[PDB]
Amino acid sequence: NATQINEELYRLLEDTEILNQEITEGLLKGFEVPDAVAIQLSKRDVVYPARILIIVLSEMWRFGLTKQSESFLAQVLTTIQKVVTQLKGNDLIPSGVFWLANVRELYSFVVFALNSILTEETFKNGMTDEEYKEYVSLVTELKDDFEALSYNIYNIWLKKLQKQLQKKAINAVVISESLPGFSEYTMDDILTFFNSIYWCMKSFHIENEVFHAVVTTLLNYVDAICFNELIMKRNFLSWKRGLQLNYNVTRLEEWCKTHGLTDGTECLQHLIQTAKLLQVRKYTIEDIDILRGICYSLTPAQLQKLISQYQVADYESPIPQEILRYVADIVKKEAALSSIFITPETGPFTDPFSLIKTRKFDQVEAYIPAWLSLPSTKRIVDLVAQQVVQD
Amino acid sequence: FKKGLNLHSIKVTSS
Repeated sequence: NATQINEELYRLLEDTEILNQEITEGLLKGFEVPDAVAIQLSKRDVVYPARILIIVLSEMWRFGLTKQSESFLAQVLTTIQKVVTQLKGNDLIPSGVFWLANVRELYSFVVFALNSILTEETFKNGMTDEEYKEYVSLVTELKDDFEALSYNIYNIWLKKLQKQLQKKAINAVVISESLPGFSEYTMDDILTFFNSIYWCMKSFHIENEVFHAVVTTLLNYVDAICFNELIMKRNFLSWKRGLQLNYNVTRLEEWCKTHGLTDGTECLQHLIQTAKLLQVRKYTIEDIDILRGICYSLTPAQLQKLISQYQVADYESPIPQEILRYVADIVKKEAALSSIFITPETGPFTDPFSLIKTRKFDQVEAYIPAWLSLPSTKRIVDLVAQQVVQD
Repeated sequence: FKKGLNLHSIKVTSS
C-alpha cells in the first residue's frame, strides 16, 4: 500500500541495531572492488556504498530521525576509517582508491545538503529557528566530520604506499642492473606499481589533482630514500652504476611524461644529478666546476662524499689529488659561509581533495546492488523507490 | 512543529 510506505520505511530506519549491523559489517567491511588496463566503469559501479548511505541518511533526515542518524554516521565513520587502516598487501592500491572515491562522494552530498539549507529560502522559512539551528549545527558538524575522514584515510593509505615503495624501490633503483647489451625487485615492479595507481585512479573517476599530489609525494619519497641509500654506498659508486641509475631514473621520467606528469623531473632531481656526477669526467678542476654547475640541488658536502667514494675501473684514470684538495677547500669555504642526508617526507600531508571545488551533487537513483546480502537495506531502498514515485 | 528536511536526493527512472 502507498498508505503504509513511509510508515514501514520509518519503522525500518528507527532500528539502528539491525541497520547498523548490515551497513557496517555487510556493506562496508564486506565490500567488493570492481575490475579496473583500459576497462570502462560507470560511476554507479564504484561508489555503491556511498549511494546507499546517502539514501538511508536522506530518508532519516526526512523523518527527523536526528539522534539515530548521528549514531549511524558515527559508526559508519569509525568503520570506514578502520577498514582503510586494515588495508595491506596486493589490494593496498585499488581498495584504498576505492574508498577515497566513496568518502569523497559522501562529502559532496553533505556539502550540497548544507548549501541547500543556507541558500534555499524554503528551508530557513519553513521551520522553527530552533530546529533550523539544530539542523545547521548537525549538517555542518557532519561536513567537517567527512573532511576529517578523507584527510585520515588519505594519509593512512599514502603512508602504506610509502611503506611498500621503501621495500621495492631501493633495490629496484639503486641495486638492480639491466643495461642494453651488457650480458628481489626490479624497475618493472615499480612501473607496475605506479601503473596500478594510475589505472585505478583513472577507472574510478578520481580528480587528476589528487593523482598529481600522490605521485609527486611518492616520487620525492623514492628520490630521498634512494639518494640516502646511494651516498652511504661504498665500493659500489662506479661509472657503470651511474649509467644504470641514469637509465632507471630515465624510465621513471618517461612514465611521468607519458602519463600527464609535468613536474616529475624535479622530484627525482637528486638521483638524476647523482647519476650525472657518476658519469661525467672528473679529472680537471674545470670538470669539477662543471659538476657544480650541473648538480645545483646537491650540496658541496654531498658532492665531496659522492666523489670521495667513487670507484675507478680498470683502464680508467684515477681522480687527481689536486681535485680532492680542491673539493675539501670548497667544503671548507662553504663551512665558513645541516647533514649530508635528505629528510624523507613521511607525513602527514595536506589532503589534495581539500583544495578542489567539491563535486556538484546530482540526484541519486534508488538502487542497491543485487549481489549484496543486506535484507533490511534492500527493503528500505525498494520502499524509497515507490515513495519517490508517489511524490 | 518539525517540518523535517526533505532534500529530494533520490530519483526514480523507468525505461
